Amino acid sequence: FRVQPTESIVRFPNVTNLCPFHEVFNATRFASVYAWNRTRISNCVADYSVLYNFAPFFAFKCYGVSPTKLNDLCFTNVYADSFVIKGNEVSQIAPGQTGNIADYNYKLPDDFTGCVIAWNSNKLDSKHSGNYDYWYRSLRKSKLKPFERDISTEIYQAGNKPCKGKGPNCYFPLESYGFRPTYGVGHQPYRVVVLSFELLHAPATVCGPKKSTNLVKNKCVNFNFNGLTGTGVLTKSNKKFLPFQQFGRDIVDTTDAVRDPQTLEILDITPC
Amino acid sequence: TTTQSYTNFTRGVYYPDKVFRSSVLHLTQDLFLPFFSNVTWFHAISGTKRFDNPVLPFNDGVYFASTEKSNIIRGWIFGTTLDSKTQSLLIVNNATNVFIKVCEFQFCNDPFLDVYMESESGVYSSANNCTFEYVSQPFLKNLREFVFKNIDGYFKIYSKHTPIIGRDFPQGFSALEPLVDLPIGINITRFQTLLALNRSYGWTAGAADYYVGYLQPRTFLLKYNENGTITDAVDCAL
Ligand SMILES: *[C@@H]1O[C@H](CO)[C@@H](O[C@@H]2O[C@H](CO)[C@@H](O)[C@H](O)[C@H]2NC(C)=O)[C@H](O)[C@H]1NC(C)=O
Ligand SMILES: *[C@@H]1O[C@H](CO)[C@@H](O)[C@H](O)[C@H]1NC(C)=O
Ligand SMILES: *[C@@H]1O[C@H](CO)[C@@H](O)[C@H](O)[C@H]1NC(C)=O
Ligand SMILES: *[C@@H]1O[C@H](CO)[C@@H](O)[C@H](O)[C@H]1NC(C)=O
Ligand SMILES: *[C@@H]1O[C@H](CO)[C@@H](O)[C@H](O)[C@H]1NC(C)=O
Ligand SMILES: *[C@@H]1O[C@H](CO)[C@@H](O)[C@H](O)[C@H]1NC(C)=O
Ligand SMILES: *[C@@H]1O[C@H](CO)[C@@H](O)[C@H](O)[C@H]1NC(C)=O
Ligand SMILES: *[C@@H]1O[C@H](CO)[C@@H](O)[C@H](O)[C@H]1NC(C)=O
Ligand SMILES: *[C@@H]1O[C@H](CO)[C@@H](O)[C@H](O)[C@H]1NC(C)=O
Ligand SMILES: *[C@@H]1O[C@H](CO)[C@@H](O)[C@H](O)[C@H]1NC(C)=O
Repeated sequence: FRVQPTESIVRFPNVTNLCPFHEVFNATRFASVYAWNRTRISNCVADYSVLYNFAPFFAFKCYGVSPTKLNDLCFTNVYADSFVIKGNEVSQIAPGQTGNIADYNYKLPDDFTGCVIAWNSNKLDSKHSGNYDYWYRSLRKSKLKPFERDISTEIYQAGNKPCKGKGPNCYFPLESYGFRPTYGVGHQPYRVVVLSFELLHAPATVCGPKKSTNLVKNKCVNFNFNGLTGTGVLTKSNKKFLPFQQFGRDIVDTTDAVRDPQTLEILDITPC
Repeated sequence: TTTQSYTNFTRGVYYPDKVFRSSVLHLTQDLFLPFFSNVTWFHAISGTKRFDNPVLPFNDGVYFASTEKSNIIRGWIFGTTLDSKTQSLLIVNNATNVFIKVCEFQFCNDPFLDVYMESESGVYSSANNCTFEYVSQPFLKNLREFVFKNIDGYFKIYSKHTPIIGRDFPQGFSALEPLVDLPIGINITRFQTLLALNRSYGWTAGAADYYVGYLQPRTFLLKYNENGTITDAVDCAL
């Protein structure tokens, strides 16, 4: 009785370049939420335990991929959107919420699958005389769409005037967050980083810290190739994949072949 | 330049996904050039050039093709205003590489490159606030076909190089392959074809032709053969 898997084989890319999460999280200064700093994490190993080493967090709230055990996944691309907002607005970063930040500074997609990490920074981002470096937008003519950065500071139209000059009825579009060390937690600054995850099987990968093992063929094997897992028998394939293809499908649109992350050999998968 | 229209191009099919299939009739809904679509033919002879380069709309996506023997077309400019006020994408080809740069450019009134070496200053006076650079191999008698799609922040370039021994487009099917996926997040509404027209060191210079079509959401059947090469397709909206 060997119809059940008799081996467990993990195959991941041989990448020793750690993802620069420390540098984005430990940046000396963060961008204003109205003009958040959007960076990209790729071609690296996605070890997420460093986040707990970085700081205690106010909220972690992964959406879509709700488990926080992210060390077993490979993403095609990872983006990191960093900004500083006040504590009372942290809840507005969830995909389905509204308010000054969700609507005018950082709208997140409704089907967002990533993680929203919040860190209390009251001792770093609050100056004795007041920290006036950070700005947020409060006035727009329409709601902000997901992941767009509205940078312009052009004075916001008011009443029925051409609106030239400020004061009588026109407003500067940004208000600023005058942070004080003596404010309560609701008004303290928080550094928020949104990690946007693209889970699209694995045409490209940013894999967590998994240790690859040797391939086993002609046996019933529990396999994990990049972000794709399953049970089956691996055999040498005679299929001609194009240089850009990583997988294959049967006539019923289920996986029947993979490209090995280390050798690029094409293997067919037969269910046990 | 001067634009004729063409109604008979049965071209522009590309692999819609990154998954191998063979001996499969696959139904998919994606942005494709419709069959028998209205495709504009640009024909310029180079005193400097037949007429100063036009700027074309991007719409949903662009099908670009040329059968050029002089190798003058070596890049494209994509963006909104195509001036210093916004960020834009510059894709250029040269004898050794393909240079893709995303920056806030101030392209000069005359977009076309001067080839005499090559001088970057003939395309733009200056650029700043650069965020992306990438280098690929040259994209190179032969008909060169490209599809430029701007979807969910990614600028996806597909291409194929098909030999031609006659004057007319070959009557047959050839699918385009993915070339490069650029994670830019760029808003593209307008683009221009960049012509690397050299000074003949009022002067006579080589001609350049190209065809431009637009993609539309359509449902297609794609016939995948034994090798996973698409050999035929049916436009279900026709
Ligand atoms: C926005 O993120 C980018 C990362 O893509 C930051 O650029 C890095 O800044 C650090 C600062 O110490 C440098 O050491 C890195 O070499 C930079 N890398 C790149 C690719 O630029 C940028 O500084 C961030 N900006 C803000 C305002 O936080
Ligand atoms: C961040 O950088 C500073 C620079 O001196 C370093 O001391 C600190 O340990 C780093 N990590 C954290 C979590 O602050
Ligand atoms: C590392 O991965 C590359 C991917 O193509 C592979 O060619 C190379 O052989 C791997 N390294 C070793 C030591 O096998
Ligand atoms: C139709 O296609 C042929 C090539 O098969 C081409 O020569 C001809 O010019 C096309 N029709 C028009 C409207 O020019
Ligand atoms: C195609 O579109 C152009 C304008 O872009 C127009 O001049 C031309 O007549 C159109 N051709 C047909 C057949 O509709
Ligand atoms: C092509 O462009 C790249 C981009 O920097 C450059 O490094 C290379 O030298 C260029 N080649 C020629 C022949 O101009
Ligand atoms: C670059 O962007 C910053 C954003 O504040 C702007 O102030 C600066 O003038 C820009 N520089 C350019 C486009 O050269
Ligand atoms: C892209 O540009 C068009 C034309 O200027 C504009 O209508 C649209 O809102 C822009 N979108 C973004 C996300 O910048
Ligand atoms: C300029 O290009 C023409 C063809 O377009 C060619 O015949 C001529 O020799 C070229 N001159 C130089 C100096 O490259
Ligand atoms: C696909 O299989 C062979 C393998 O190289 C290829 O040359 C030919 O074009 C195709 N053959 C058949 C029978 O489809």
